[PDB]
Amino acid sequence: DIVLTQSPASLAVSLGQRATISCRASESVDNYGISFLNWFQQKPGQPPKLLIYAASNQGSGVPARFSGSGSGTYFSLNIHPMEEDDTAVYFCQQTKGVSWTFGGGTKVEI
Amino acid sequence: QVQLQQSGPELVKLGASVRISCKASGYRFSYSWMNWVKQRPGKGLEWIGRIYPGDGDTKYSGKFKGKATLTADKSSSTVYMQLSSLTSEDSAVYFCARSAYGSEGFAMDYWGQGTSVT
Amino acid sequence: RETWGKKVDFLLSVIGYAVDLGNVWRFPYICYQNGGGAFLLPYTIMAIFGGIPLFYMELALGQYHRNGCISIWRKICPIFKGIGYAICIIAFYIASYYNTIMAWALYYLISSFTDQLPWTSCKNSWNTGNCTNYFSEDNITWTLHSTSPAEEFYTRHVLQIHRSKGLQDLGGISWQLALCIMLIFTVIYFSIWKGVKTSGKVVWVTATFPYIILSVLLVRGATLPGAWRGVLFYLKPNWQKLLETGVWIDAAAQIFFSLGPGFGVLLAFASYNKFNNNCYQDALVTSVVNCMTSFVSGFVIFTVLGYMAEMRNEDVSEVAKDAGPSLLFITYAEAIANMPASTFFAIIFFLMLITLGLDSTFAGLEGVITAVLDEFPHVWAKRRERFVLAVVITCFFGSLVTLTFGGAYVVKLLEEYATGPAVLTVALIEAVAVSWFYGITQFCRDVKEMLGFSPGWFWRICWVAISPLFLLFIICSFLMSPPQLRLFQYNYPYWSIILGYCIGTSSFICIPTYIAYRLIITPGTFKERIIKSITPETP
Ligand SMILES: *[C@@H]1O[C@H](CO)[C@@H](O[C@@H]2O[C@H](CO)[C@@H](O)[C@H](O)[C@H]2NC(C)=O)[C@H](O)[C@H]1NC(C)=O
Ligand SMILES: NCCc1c[nH]c2ccc(O)cc12
Ligand SMILES: NCCc1c[nH]c2ccc(O)cc12
Ligand SMILES: CCCCCCCCCCCC
Ligand SMILES: CCCCCCCCCCCC
Ligand SMILES: CCCCCCCCCC
Ligand SMILES: CCCCCCCCCC
Ligand SMILES: CCCCCCCCCC
Ligand SMILES: CCCCCCC
Ligand SMILES: CCCCCCC
Ligand SMILES: CCCCC
Ligand SMILES: [Cl-]
Repeated sequence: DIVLTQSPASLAVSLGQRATISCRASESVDNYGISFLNWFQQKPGQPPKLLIYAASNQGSGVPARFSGSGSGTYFSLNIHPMEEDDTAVYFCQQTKGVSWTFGGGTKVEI
Repeated sequence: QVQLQQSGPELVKLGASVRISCKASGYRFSYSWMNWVKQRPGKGLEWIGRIYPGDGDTKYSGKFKGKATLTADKSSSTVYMQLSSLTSEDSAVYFCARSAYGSEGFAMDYWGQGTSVT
Repeated sequence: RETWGKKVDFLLSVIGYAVDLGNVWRFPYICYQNGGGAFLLPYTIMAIFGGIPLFYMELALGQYHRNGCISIWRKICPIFKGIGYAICIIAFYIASYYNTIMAWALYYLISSFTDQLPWTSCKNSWNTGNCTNYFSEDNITWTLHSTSPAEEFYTRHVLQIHRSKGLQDLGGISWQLALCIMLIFTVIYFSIWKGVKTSGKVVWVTATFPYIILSVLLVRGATLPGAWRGVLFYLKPNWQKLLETGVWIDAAAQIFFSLGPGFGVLLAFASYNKFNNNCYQDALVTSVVNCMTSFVSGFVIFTVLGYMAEMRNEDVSEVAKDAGPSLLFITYAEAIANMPASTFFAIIFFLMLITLGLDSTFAGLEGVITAVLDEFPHVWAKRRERFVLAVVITCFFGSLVTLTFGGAYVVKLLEEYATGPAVLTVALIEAVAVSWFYGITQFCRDVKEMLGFSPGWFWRICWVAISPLFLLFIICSFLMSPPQLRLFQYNYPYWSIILGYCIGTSSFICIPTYIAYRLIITPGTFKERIIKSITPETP
């Protein structure tokens, strides 16, 4: 099974500052030009909603404050304009073959 | 708009089984997968298995292969998840996520309220 | 009737030697692009006018002279020796763009091993957009901007054309096709290691099940619901688009690619393995069975097309908007996907297609391997190893740009320019040479003393006035009609025409190069040079 681990564990909530979250995909590779990886957002007491899909495009009804970069193995998230309404847990999920799993969780709290 | 309804809270019993429904409507039913994630209280998400309406395939996460099954229903557009050998630590929140329209393969922000068994 | 046994024996012997992948894949989509019905009659006209006499002439020349395709000019016209280099370059371009179809077929065969057919599945497998599993089996409205599951499979799995924005943007090389073409070239090199294949056991057994599989596929297509809408379009007169539309050039290209004359494949096979064994009838029965196989393939393709049109609720000629060599692996895919024994029939069809492609490739390389060994019988003929591997590596290096993600953009480009006008002008040059610069009466006396009977008056008047003028008119129609290439949601730019003209020039410029070079080695005025280059040589 394709394992997926996240190097960060906890970040600090800072207004107008950069907060990166990276989840490695060393046991994976681009299949048909599009990155089989997504980004979610699970608020406390709320179901996980879609944040960024394919690691390059923006989801439906998602503000432009989030932007995913990287291709192939390494992937990062740009949350440069982070306000106080972005205190949730972001997960990763790869869709390469039958290996659908989730990360460990990267919450933010200062 | 695509409203995805679910069942209500139930009770957990040692050795019994439950059945969580997922009525999806708003788009083409038998064209996208119906995921079933498991959110433990305080822990992170966890995948169980996917099912495609049309009796095409039924995948699992390797651990939930013999503990849970997925049955489709193209008539009422509902998706069931019958568990087996329910234990004490198996009390969590089971959502119902719908896959994308093909190439992308992502959650289309169509999630249920969550049927937390207790 | 009276000689049904001998007739069926000759039919078996020719279907074991004549049928190839060309008359099965190149003909259906070409006929569909020009419209069904309005292409069959011009096809037969072009055939009976300029494909049968050239076939018989090439066979007689190969049986009499007993030399390679380039070595014939060493005893007829030494000045016209560039035809050999032209044929070599034409075959090089072919093998550069012909191996792609075999690679796709072998990839389909490899992917057709699972229990669930990949053509009947579009549930986020590789890449699917606006899919429709059942055409009319679940009461679905086939709206616009909708693609079939087999179309999405061919577009996103066997070659990833989505990574390439067109011909001007060529990405990387797909390893799934490179590792396939490597094994293809490896199994091809092991079959031409020596070049002794006259009465092989493998051919007699591999030329049997193709017939029955074609028969059962035709039966399945005939008993398919809603398949009667393709038969009417395949047998429609359609005289309105046959006056000045430029249809005869496509029929000429098809009949020249399918029959064999114009590629050097008939001369290499007539140089040996046959010497006065019922001539003047073998070419006839070969052309007959080739035309019958081509007609059956076109009928099956148009039947499946009409079935898909009745299923999609659209016109028959509007199902495949601008599909080129992609019409095969879509219609046949949807045809196999609607059979009880889907996996078995699919693997059998893929195996017979692979064997047919291999047998067609072994015939094309034989026209170039044994040809150059006559002019150099002491450095390359005795070796038999350092040249076959060399030409294999050369053809592999040339067939590497077509393995790009935009492979369909290169195959469609090397389809109408690398073999369209070049084969036609080579055939015209060789025919006018053997007719005027060699003597029609000389060839008549030669075939008389060889066989024992003179050909009919229809063949003697053909090679002198009918065939040359008709081929010249075909070349004029080619030159006066600029091609208009257009693939799936893509328009070829203006430089594509210039690139195609340049490609169709290097395979023809060798003949004038040798003509100009021949007038320098021999000294004297132009008159003696011409009278020496025109007259043949003596052993
Ligand atoms: C699948 O269908 C959608 C329909 O919207 C296609 O999306 C584009 O749709 C807009 C909406 O009118 C139009 O500009 C075109 O129809 C499409 N834009 C393009 C092609 O640039 C989408 O392209 C379709 N996907 C496939 C693979 O056919
Ligand atoms: N019908 C034989 C096709 C053909 C003609 N010339 C060829 C050269 C190479 C090849 O693979 C194939 C061919
Ligand atoms: N389908 C034949 C394409 C075609 C028509 N006219 C032509 C002239 C030159 C050439 O290379 C190609 C062509
Ligand atoms: C994964 C197994 C692939 C097996 C491919 C066999 C291909 C056989 C080709 C035979 C050509 C004559
Ligand atoms: C799906 C597998 C595609 C690659 C198949 C490779 C088969 C062996 C090729 C050996 C070439 C020397
Ligand atoms: C392919 C149709 C023409 C076949 C040859 C007919 C003439 C045979 C010699 C009289
Ligand atoms: C960008 C245009 C590339 C054209 C390649 C043509 C290859 C012909 C066979 C060598
Ligand atoms: C990503 C490109 C992979 C190419 C594999 C085949 C290489 C052939 C080199 C001759
Ligand atoms: C024996 C190796 C020959 C290579 C030829 C490359 C054109
Ligand atoms: C843009 C041209 C790319 C050629 C690749 C050949 C392997
Ligand atoms: C050795 C190449 C000769 C081209 C006319
Ligand atoms: Cl044909």
